[PDB]
Amino acid sequence: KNTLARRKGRHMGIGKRKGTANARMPEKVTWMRRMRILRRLLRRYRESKKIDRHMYHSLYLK
Amino acid sequence: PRKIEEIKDFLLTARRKDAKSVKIKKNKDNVKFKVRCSRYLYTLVITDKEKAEKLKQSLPPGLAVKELK
Amino acid sequence: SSHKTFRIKRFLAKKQKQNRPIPQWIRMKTGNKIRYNSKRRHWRRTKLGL
Amino acid sequence: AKRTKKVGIVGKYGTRYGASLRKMVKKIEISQHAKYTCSFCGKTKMKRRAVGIWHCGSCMKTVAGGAWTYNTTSAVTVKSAIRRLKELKDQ
Amino acid sequence: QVLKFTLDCTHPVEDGIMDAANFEQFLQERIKVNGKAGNLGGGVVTIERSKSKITVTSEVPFSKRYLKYLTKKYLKKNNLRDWLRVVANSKESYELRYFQI
RNA sequence: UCGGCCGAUCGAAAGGGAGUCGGGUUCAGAUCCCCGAAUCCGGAGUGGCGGAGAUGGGCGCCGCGAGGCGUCCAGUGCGGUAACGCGACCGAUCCCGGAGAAGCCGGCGGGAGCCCCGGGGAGAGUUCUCUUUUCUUUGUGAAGGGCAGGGCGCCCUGGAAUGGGUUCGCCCCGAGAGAGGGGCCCGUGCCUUGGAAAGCGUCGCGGUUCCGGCGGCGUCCGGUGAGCUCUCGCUGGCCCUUGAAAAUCCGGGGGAGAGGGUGUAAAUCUCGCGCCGGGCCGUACCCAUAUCCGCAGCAGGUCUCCAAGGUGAACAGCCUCUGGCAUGUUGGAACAAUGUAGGUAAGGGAAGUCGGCAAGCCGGAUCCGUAACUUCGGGAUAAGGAUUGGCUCUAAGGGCUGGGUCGGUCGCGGCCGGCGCCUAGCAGCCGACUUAGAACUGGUGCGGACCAGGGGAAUCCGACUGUUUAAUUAAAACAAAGCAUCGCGA
RNA sequence: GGGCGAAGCCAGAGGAAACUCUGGUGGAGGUCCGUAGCGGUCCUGACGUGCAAAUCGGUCGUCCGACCUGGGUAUAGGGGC
Ligand SMILES: [Mg+2]
Ligand SMILES: [Mg+2]
Ligand SMILES: [Mg+2]
Ligand SMILES: [Mg+2]
Ligand SMILES: [Mg+2]
Ligand SMILES: [Mg+2]
Ligand SMILES: [Mg+2]
Ligand SMILES: [Mg+2]
Ligand SMILES: [Mg+2]
Ligand SMILES: [Mg+2]
Ligand SMILES: [Mg+2]
Ligand SMILES: [Mg+2]
Ligand SMILES: [Mg+2]
Ligand SMILES: [Mg+2]
Ligand SMILES: [Mg+2]
Ligand SMILES: [Mg+2]
Ligand SMILES: [Mg+2]
Ligand SMILES: [Mg+2]
Ligand SMILES: [Mg+2]
Ligand SMILES: [Mg+2]
Ligand SMILES: [Mg+2]
Ligand SMILES: [Mg+2]
Ligand SMILES: [Mg+2]
Ligand SMILES: [Mg+2]
Ligand SMILES: [Mg+2]
Ligand SMILES: [Mg+2]
Ligand SMILES: [Mg+2]
Ligand SMILES: [Mg+2]
Ligand SMILES: [Zn+2]
Repeated sequence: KNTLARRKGRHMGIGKRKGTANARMPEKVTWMRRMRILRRLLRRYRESKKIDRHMYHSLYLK
Repeated sequence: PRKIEEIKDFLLTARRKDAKSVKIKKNKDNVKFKVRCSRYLYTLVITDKEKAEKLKQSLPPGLAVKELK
Repeated sequence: SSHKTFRIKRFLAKKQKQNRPIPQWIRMKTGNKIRYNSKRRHWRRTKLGL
Repeated sequence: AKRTKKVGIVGKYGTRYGASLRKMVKKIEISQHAKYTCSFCGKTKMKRRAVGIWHCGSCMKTVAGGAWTYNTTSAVTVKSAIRRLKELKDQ
Repeated sequence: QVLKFTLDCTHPVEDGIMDAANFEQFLQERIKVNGKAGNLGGGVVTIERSKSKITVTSEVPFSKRYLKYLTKKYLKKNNLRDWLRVVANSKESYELRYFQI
């Protein structure tokens, strides 16, 4: 029951947090997810001919 | 254990000198013929029943034909 | 310990065998002068030599 | 962004050991951990394995060099001198 | 796509400690289909009796353990829980019998 | 003729070291007994059976052809461009190499076990009202075969700048990228033989004073993840530190030799199966607030493995499940002083005291905001300030598939094509947590327990981290890097 | 279990260059807070014919390193260390 409430956002707040924001959700893990999601999208765009090699390589570095 | 694939290999396996006994296990889906040799237990799996019954009467004599049911 | 040598196990075997009461008929012998086994050993009170 | 003004690689030492000792070890630690261009295969993969031992990852060539640099200025003049004396020795 | 579960009220009705008519009268308003009690979810779940046998036939995914949950709820309401006991006598079938001393 | 372990021997129940697992069984033993499945090493002289070696061409003849006879010549296997593969695949002294055989730390990824979620069963719990509810349970060993999956600094084609590929980070490439196609290793995962006959859960029926009794049914389908623990792998970092040895096993180089005259053949065989054997010693139990040491059933000491739910950053603290226990060598009745341990205290706030000793204040997280000084790294959580509950929402952060212009037709379906423009990207399905914002709301209470820095200005000493008088001194003492001096060419 | 965030790297901006600034990434250190462990500051607390011939309570120091620890070895008395 309490887990279902926490899905909707209850009991999260500011007075319910004891660990650091990085201890609760690490920045390195957040960066990995973002890199994996974005690099996957760029790859799928390259093999579907939406972008070429040169636009892919510019955006990969970006 | 070793799994015998086709029918013929089981016959001369059962006709070996070290073959102690053959056990027949009737499952819901298949019939298994397990001959107990010196090193391995050779199992032959028969899907249907007419071939299993045919194999039952074609077994070499003088060998234990223990039925597991 | 559980791991032991044969010489140690044989040593412990003798100590078990001689740690027993005197037989009751000893006290009936002529001129006995023995009341009890005075060399009785308990595993917790006194420890063995080894 | 540039993270330190002057300490650079010796920022790992904190405030310890003295500024001049950290400055002294700074240039040695930079050359100690640098990757040199291999003179055998041409790749920039010749890195220190142990003190005096320099190994290339590509051609797997191991060279005996200096403690902190791939070659010492002492040994370079020596190689030039030995070459000069050898060509003087024969004719 | 037909479930056809069965409830067997034989030993208690022959001892007269309960009647199958009332137990049938208990089920049709307590059975929930898609979370709604009453009207059997639009009549999709049907109910009938053989004067001892009460069979539940459904055309939607319907759990057998729900009948045991509902039957145990009836027995507690009628103070029969301390004597009777729902036991799965087979698949698609429940049967309530006495505690064996 | 060849022959250096160039040195006996001992030295590890945590190093090296072939090969046993599943089920049952006792009052007390089991990876040891029983049942069933394997496996390692050693042996076979009179050679145990197969298979391999290895059994083909040439010429004369006969023969309708096919096929038979004689003679001669081969034959210590074969396939793939390659990586390498196939069931064997002659070979000594000698030589070369490998494995054994290697630190610590970081970050990723694969696999398992556990945890979690959604259903289907079986049995229990609650039912005052509600709860399709809550709880329990819902197997497949070793060893083979096959297939996933992971890895490769392995091969072939080809030749790349408008450089490209690519990781969380990196890193890689004319010494051969990308791409296409292959090969190898690991395979603890899945399926299969083992295997359901066993085990387990339920519901029954008989009894052999104490049945591995008999029987019915079931042992199902999914989804998740920075989760935890093992394990496997990849890639880095650190070292004036470079993190054993030896038994033992294997591969290669070389070709001394051996084997037969064309035979149902030989030498030989790391291939399949079959036969025999594996001696000696240890093995119970405790392993600690009672089986050990401390004189004792002593609040001390004594090396390890496994490790659930909630909260939470968490192996914290607090509560709980499995498992365990009986409060630590006694109880009863009262509730004096003094004590030991723990709290509170109006007003004042260190006036107490050698001395703020002791206690108290602060404390988590978020958003701001942070001085002198400084070896420029720090100081720094400086200092200082605001907020924190509950409830109802709103945004944002992903993954999977499918995008056809159609009968011109028959393999209400399939091979090509006249047959069309998602190209500002849509449609459906599934899925974790996390952040931000808003409204409402309670006697302003909200890190509500637990967890959990008081701060600033200076002076002395020691640079720091480290160490020290076990049992009255942890310090400014010792050590330290740095600096300097001295001896020494064997 | 958290904090700080060294080198290396990416992007953007400013620069004639030299280079500089900003945002990320990365994860160093006899680094910090703090478990287990190791130690033993203060109460000059408890106890002081004790639980104990050195223990106990709270509070403490350190907690990736000159770290903690088992077993096997070596050094023996004017000697060892
Ligand atoms: Mg004792
Ligand atoms: Mg020895
Ligand atoms: Mg036992
Ligand atoms: Mg299985
Ligand atoms: Mg390539
Ligand atoms: Mg069964
Ligand atoms: Mg034992
Ligand atoms: Mg004790
Ligand atoms: Mg003693
Ligand atoms: Mg006691
Ligand atoms: Mg008490
Ligand atoms: Mg008591
Ligand atoms: Mg007061
Ligand atoms: Mg006051
Ligand atoms: Mg005063
Ligand atoms: Mg005074
Ligand atoms: Mg104080
Ligand atoms: Mg300050
Ligand atoms: Mg609010
Ligand atoms: Mg000091
Ligand atoms: Mg100084
Ligand atoms: Mg000490
Ligand atoms: Mg002392
Ligand atoms: Mg000085
Ligand atoms: Mg530290
Ligand atoms: Mg610290
Ligand atoms: Mg002291
Ligand atoms: Mg005292
Ligand atoms: Zn090189």
